[PDB]
Amino acid sequence: FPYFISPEQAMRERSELARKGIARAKSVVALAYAGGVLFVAENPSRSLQKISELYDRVGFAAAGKFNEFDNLRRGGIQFADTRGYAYDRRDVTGRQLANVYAQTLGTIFTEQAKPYEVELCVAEVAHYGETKRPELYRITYDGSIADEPHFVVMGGTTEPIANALKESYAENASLTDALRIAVAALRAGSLGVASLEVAVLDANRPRRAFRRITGSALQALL
Amino acid sequence: PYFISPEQAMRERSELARKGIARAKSVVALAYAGGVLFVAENPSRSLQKISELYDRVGFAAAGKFNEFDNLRRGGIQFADTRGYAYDRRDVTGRQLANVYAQTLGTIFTEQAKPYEVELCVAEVAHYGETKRPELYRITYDGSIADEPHFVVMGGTTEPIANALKESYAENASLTDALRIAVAALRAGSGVASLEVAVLDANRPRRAFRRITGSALQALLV
Amino acid sequence: SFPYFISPEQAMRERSELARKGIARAKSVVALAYAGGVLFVAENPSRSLQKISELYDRVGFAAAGKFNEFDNLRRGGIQFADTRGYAYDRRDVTGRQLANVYAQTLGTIFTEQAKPYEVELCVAEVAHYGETKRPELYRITYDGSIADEPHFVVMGGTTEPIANALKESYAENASLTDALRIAVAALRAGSLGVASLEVAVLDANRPRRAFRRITGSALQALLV
Amino acid sequence: FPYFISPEQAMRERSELARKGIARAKSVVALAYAGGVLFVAENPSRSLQKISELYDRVGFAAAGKFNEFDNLRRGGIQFADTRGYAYDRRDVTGRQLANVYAQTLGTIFTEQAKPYEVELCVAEVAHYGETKRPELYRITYDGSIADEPHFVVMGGTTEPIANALKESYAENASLTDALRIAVAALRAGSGVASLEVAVLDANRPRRAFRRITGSALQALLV
Amino acid sequence: VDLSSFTDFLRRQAPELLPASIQLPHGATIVALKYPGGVVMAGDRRSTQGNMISGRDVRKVYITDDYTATGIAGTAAVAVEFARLYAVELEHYEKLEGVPLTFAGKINRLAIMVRGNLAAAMQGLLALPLLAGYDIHASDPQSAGRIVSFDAAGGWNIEEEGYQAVGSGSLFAKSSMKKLYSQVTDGDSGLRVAVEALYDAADDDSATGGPDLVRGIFPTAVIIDADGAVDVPESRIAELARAIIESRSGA
Amino acid sequence: AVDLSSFTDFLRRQAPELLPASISQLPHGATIVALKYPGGVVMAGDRRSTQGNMISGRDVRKVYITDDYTATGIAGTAAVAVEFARLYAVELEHYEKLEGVPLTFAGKINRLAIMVRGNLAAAMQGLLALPLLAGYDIHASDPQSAGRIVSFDAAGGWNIEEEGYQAVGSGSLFAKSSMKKLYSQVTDGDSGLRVAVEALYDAADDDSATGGPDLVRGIFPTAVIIDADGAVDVPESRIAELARAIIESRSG
Amino acid sequence: AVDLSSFTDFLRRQAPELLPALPHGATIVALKYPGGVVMAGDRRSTQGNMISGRDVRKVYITDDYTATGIAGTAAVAVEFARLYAVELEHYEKLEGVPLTFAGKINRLAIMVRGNLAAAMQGLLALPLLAGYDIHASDPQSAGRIVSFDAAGGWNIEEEGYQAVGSGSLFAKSSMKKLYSQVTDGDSGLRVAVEALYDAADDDSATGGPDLVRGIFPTAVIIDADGAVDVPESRIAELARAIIESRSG
Amino acid sequence: AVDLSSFTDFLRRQAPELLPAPHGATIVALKYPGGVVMAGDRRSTQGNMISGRDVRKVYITDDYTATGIAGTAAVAVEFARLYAVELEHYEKLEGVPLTFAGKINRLAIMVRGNLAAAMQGLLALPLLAGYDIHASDPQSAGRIVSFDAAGGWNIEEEGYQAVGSGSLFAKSSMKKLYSQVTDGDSGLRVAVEALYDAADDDSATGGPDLVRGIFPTAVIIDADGAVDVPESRIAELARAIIESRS
Repeated sequence: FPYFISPEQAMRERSELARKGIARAKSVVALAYAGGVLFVAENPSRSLQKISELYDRVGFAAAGKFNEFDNLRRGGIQFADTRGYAYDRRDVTGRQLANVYAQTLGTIFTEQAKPYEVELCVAEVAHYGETKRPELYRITYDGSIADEPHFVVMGGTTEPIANALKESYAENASLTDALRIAVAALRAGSLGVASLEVAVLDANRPRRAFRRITGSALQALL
Repeated sequence: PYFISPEQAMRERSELARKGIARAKSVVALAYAGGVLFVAENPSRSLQKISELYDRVGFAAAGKFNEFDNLRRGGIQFADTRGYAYDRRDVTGRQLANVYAQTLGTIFTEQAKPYEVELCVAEVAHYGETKRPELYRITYDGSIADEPHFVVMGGTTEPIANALKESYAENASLTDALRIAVAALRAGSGVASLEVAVLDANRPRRAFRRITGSALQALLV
Repeated sequence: SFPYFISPEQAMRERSELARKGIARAKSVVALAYAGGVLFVAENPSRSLQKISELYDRVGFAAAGKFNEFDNLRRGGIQFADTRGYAYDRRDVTGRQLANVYAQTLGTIFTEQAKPYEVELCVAEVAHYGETKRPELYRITYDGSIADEPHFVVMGGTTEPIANALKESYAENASLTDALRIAVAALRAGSLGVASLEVAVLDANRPRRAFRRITGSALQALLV
Repeated sequence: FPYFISPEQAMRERSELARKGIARAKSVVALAYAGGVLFVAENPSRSLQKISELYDRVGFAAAGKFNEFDNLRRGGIQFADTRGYAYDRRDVTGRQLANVYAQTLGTIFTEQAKPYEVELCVAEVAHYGETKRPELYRITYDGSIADEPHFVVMGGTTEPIANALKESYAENASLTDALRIAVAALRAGSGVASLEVAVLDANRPRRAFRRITGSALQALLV
Repeated sequence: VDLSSFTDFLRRQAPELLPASIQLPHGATIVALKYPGGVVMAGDRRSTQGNMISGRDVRKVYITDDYTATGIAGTAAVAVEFARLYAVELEHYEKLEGVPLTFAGKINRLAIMVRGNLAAAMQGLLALPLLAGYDIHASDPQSAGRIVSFDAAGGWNIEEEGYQAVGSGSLFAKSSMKKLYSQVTDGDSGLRVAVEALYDAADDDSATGGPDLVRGIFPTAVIIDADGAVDVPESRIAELARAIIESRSGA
Repeated sequence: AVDLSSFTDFLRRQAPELLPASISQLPHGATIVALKYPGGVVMAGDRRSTQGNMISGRDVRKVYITDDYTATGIAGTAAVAVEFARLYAVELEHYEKLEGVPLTFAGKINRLAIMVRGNLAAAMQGLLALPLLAGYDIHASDPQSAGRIVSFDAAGGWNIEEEGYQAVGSGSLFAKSSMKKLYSQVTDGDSGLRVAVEALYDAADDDSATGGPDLVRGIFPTAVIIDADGAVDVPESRIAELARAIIESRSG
Repeated sequence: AVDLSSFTDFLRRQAPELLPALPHGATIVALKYPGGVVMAGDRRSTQGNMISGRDVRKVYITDDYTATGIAGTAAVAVEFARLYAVELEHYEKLEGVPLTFAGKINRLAIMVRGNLAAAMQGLLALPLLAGYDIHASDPQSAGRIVSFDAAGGWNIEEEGYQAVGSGSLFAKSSMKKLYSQVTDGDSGLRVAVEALYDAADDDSATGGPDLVRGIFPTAVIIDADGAVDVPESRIAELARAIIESRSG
Repeated sequence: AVDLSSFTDFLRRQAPELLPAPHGATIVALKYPGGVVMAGDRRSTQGNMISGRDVRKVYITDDYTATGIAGTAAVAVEFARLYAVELEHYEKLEGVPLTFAGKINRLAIMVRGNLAAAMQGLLALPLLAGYDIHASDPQSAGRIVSFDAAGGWNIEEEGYQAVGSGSLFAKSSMKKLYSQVTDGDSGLRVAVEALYDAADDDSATGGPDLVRGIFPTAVIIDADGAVDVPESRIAELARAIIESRS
């Protein structure tokens, strides 16, 4: 029995399996704005998050199988806290967290039983008082990583949402206008507070940029 | 053997699982004024399908017994352990559900046979607080759902699901809720044949209580 | 390197069948509640190899299937019970617990071993000296499924016939002799003498160790 | 229905899987000059490097899947720092780092589930004051190692770039001339915010590695 | 093998949570006696480090389940941890097995926790527990109450004498009960005799604090009968204290 | 790995925490006697426990029937003694359920010796347990000489008594010297049991760690007698009667 | 394993060495005023008889409603405050909700208990925890003070004040007399700065207010609006009041 | 497990042999506006015998920091080379240097991980001097950090610090001479004088050897980076002090 399974026939099937799980899940958008970075995701549930804080000025958003990306959220929080402790909080960067996720998904893809049906975004705004262009990174199930200049879209069917956003993206948009544009793009894919999960990384906040925009305030913004 | 691919392997197991659940007795959990009610069709007098996890957190399951008893025991270990390392008040239903999701999700992916189970984690408020009960359903898949009023698992659900959808009433008296549950249960299809318990907000510390024999018979009256 | 996958459904049927057949090819055993408590009767030609054993004070065990495999489970159940009774108290060991354990075990062997276990077993528990509790019988399948039986349990060989014969004639609180006769008759349907029988009871009337083997001449007296 | 290819096939499948991934990535060139060694790579992103410093007079350039060659960049840095510590900085050579990468890719190729979709270059200039011909090595996914006299090309479609280099190669070229030639070679394959430039400077006293960026890079093209 | 033991589980997964092995506040006196249809247990509130009073409000008697309470004398941190841990251990078995441990099993489980601390106890982290319980499954309701003491090696003994005490003032308390015991005929007289034995211990031992009338701190007590375990209310004890004090003066 | 069908080995392999050994001032002190009578053996122990000079217990039972034909009496640290008595009975019944047949007498002895020996480290540190084993051997060729008495030293060395009697504990010398004089009077379980209660009386007389019969509280030594029909606990009243007899003889 | 969501655990298994292992001596006090709690500590560090530090901070805000003051070796104490703060925020980020007060206390006790072996060899860190608990029913009674013994035993003060460190006995005896004067955060802050003054008076290891270099005790006050660092000037001016009032 | 891009961890995991595991020297460091300066003596003793007279104990460890180590000479030297590699290793892996606070924290971990060995004599007590570019005020940018044997670190507010066998003498001397520091040159003079005073009262600290021409070594660091002071500029300063002493 010297025969070996096909490496190529495995690549392709895993790749697909992943692609379908993602395509079949709710969608999320992250876009740069004057306020910093805005996170909008279609989310019916009230207990299960798809957008989270990783570190001071670093946010996380994902689409795919929950148990699988909650898992990746937790480990990124462990990696960040640990690096911030061994050096200083100011040494923890979004670039690093992204680089880690790439290595991780890359490995799960190649070695775990089932690849991860997930797509994620790591966003970093500048430190209180600095003036730095926000950074957005998208990491694929494959472990591929992308440096996005203005916005990122993941989950379900993206092209529509992506183009509407490309067509409708406004730089340094006021937060409410930006939110409306984002929601507009989301519908394009195919809105109520009850239907959303919103949060932003605030450059303005002194230490922890991340803030969830909920209920009444969200309604007012809408 | 019938050597298969990533996609059908899941399709097959997925079925393997679905069937198993389908073939099992059924359980319902619904919000009520008393808090949360648990009703399951269970002929056996020794084997539970509804249990206490922590103070204000209940557990109900359907599927293969040895497999969900297994889950019940590890949930109790996870809760006891977190309540010891921190404080009892730091243990939540949301956390127990989040754990089960991660567990079933891994079993599904890394085990020869996926667990043939479906479960419900329910949490009422602490004595004196006023919080809307919470219900979660975790699939063999590991998918998790946040249910507002009731949860149905085991066997053929649609009938039972719709029957309740048709008659569910918020803040229903316990007896009324019990009757509604039995009826919904009947559509899916007796006291000596029923397993009933509640998570009670009124109780000072341990919300869970089993309604048995005489008292249960009296309730239908 | 990269992983492969096999059909879940196909494996289960062959595996489940591999087992269903083996248990079918085996000798049979019955366990039924009686006034005396619980009676165990098994067709067994051999004089050295048991199919019925004591697990703990008031907890008995009976099995059908491949011997090396259920002797194995008998041993582990005795280890589990002795251990729990040592760590707590003898009175904390229950039939329900031993059954729950066997379920978990067979369930895992079934799913993870090369070949599932070709066995079917019964865990029975009578009340403690002086208490008044209905006897408990549990049946655990190779699959790991567990059942709570009210009056009797049948395992090994062809059980449809045996279960039915018992159903037709079972009576609660039977005298020991009557129970023995009922058991012998049910066994006949499935397929017998002191020469080829293995009999024992969980005598709830015993002070501590309920388990007792009825052998030779004493057995002859019951039959006639 | 899943397949079980045989030894010959697995050999050809892995090999292909690798060769494709590399051919489908951005390109990089490294060429010898009087200044020493120049590194040019087409790179849209501003956060993700493809050219890095390994040790004092030893540079690294790669093409392929990022998480995979970042991984090898890190390990090379660990290997170099460790040998320089156990002996002396002057005992660390480009030849040694290359030899290690060969052993590594060779093993990954043969034992991992999937081989590495990467091709790399290890370059070494002389020590401050010495007069030694730069050295360039290319290491394949296969683990094959090549000793290149003047330049190395990797990533995407090479032949065009390679020939353009062979036809227009300049020896002892001013840094600007070398840059122009490199650009022409990269041009055939397929800007200033689309380029990643760095070089190993023989003139620098210790750390020869220097990145040519923004303004300064602008002047050099013309 | 699997023991549905929260502690055994903890050791495999969470050794850090355990008390561990290898001056700390200590010094308490705890008494317990049996009365018909009941058992009562009480403990003082002082904590000392050498000669300094480190605590004056310390609670050392805890209801551990519906029919049992434990009083731990020794090092305060260890005693408190032991009390929390044991209660979780007991409720953990009940939830896993759906039925509470028999009284003898509860005793055995406590003994293993004690015995597994002997090394630490040799180094000063001592915890000598006293267990009081009412056994529902006991044949006679009047004789239901149980008192169990543990030596540092885990050896346990169920007193038949009717009362027991542990801690720095335990000899005084025991000698006092030896004289006062015949007066116990019901929960109230037994609760009186307990608070008096603790008074006598505080009288002869500086590590045991007696009733503080200025701050209003008194011993804590728990009584257990067929209806379960209940904390005795402060005021009922304060009233019993003043009675004894008043009575020691003249009237 | 060989299955010795040993409960102890299983714990050592699977659940050490349960293991009595705690190797890394405790209540201790007892006197236990055992003697052989035709077709029988009897064993008795005092009820006192002491911590230094203080009496820590007055009802302690130190003699236990461990299976249908054997009993063990343990002298030393009380916690340890109780643990051993409980552990050894389980070990014996465990082998019988696994193998369907009880251990031979020699095998029972050997098993107890291994438990003792494996406690040497702890016993060096004061956790001593010195057991005395009394048994009736069913397989013995002659019924009259069937009774057995076995003592263990702290290293697990065991010895079978050809002498007819033995004792262990803090008053064992007194008890032994007393039986040396009273032994000729033994002809049956009853005279055997008297002699034993008397030896224990003499031990209590000269050793403050051994408690004699408490007539005020009505606490007496516990005894077990074992003949061809198995091991039986001697009823308190039969012993109280025997005690008073000796006490009156002692005074008159 | 079992996940507690504790950064101490994961840090220990993944990077145990990151975990904490001679300068020492400090006095830290804490007291409750209605609807508030205040905590202050001295700035001295000594090695034997030599003064090794005069600016040392020993009181830190560890989350929005709590602060910790640690007495003992400075190296052990400074790290301890950092680690405990991260532990607290790490659980909040993983679970989306902060720990209950009782859970914060328990986590801290565990850290202290783990350090007992090292405390027996000199790396002793005896912490004092002060917090305001929102979940508690009464705002006036919201403030909390918790002390720890070396074995991790913890105790919540029904006394109203507590202190730890080499001058803690002096500080406590002083507060015992001055406590009735606390009626609000300002008087409470005065009494705390005075108790620390008294401790520096009788213990050479506790440094009192240095008017020459202008170094004063550091303090933190915590009420329903959260934990704030008290500004130096308010402390300096409360010191001079005390000093002036003593020379009088 | 979590990666920290630490050369040291790599060594612990894969090359423990490489990790580290003759004493008495004086080292000083002070802040002058827009700068920090650090200097050390050159003597090494074994008991009463002088084992070394050229020993360098102050090293530039990166462009904006230097470390001076007091204790066993071997331990101190090994520590400095290792710390410099650890610093440049993180920079190459992450493309960016560590923040000053991170550099401190890293040194603290190396020190603390040597506490068991220090209890047994292989005591290395480091002094760190650096200029923080990211610091808000350029004049106050310079930093001095001292470490205790347990890894405890303290940033220096007093403006100067010393370590080693003559450190008390050097500190007491700077206490008087500090007000004269107004710039790098005065700051450097006060440093060489404090070291002169230490050598005067401690036989383990060697002062300027005019016969062999061996002098303390120094490093100065301002916004333009760290630089070795040239011997002649020190020799000069030394001679001035001796002449002044008379």
